[PDB]
Amino acid sequence: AELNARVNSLKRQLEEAEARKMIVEQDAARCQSRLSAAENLVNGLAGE
Amino acid sequence: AKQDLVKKQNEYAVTLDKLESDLLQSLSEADPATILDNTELIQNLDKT
Amino acid sequence: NILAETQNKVQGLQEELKVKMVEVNKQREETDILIEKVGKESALAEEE
Repeated sequence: AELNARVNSLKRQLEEAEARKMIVEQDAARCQSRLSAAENLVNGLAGE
Repeated sequence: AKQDLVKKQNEYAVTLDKLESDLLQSLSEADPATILDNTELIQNLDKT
Repeated sequence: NILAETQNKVQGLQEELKVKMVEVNKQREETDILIEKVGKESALAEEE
């Protein structure tokens, strides 16, 4: 029973970690898209 | 073909001078954080 | 001159975005490795 309770707590922690990773990954993807747009704008400004 | 080209060169010269004048006023009016996400400015740089 | 100032601001924003991508991506990779290790431990603990 103690082992099962510890396993359940570990599983809840893992689910929380996965949610944090997912949101963190989406934030990173948004940041990458913003960086690419900024790079394109910088290239255009340099050409001008 | 020559006459059409000469009329096209005149047309293109008027369009280019409009684009340059549109860019200078659009950059000044737009904020530094808005310029990076502004769609009009990214489109304008490609057209030029 | 106006275009150069806008370009410098864009370059600074792009550099900060790239630094964030390098940092967020590195953090995500570390979190994924930790999650995989936790999953292997849970799989072993569950069998026991």
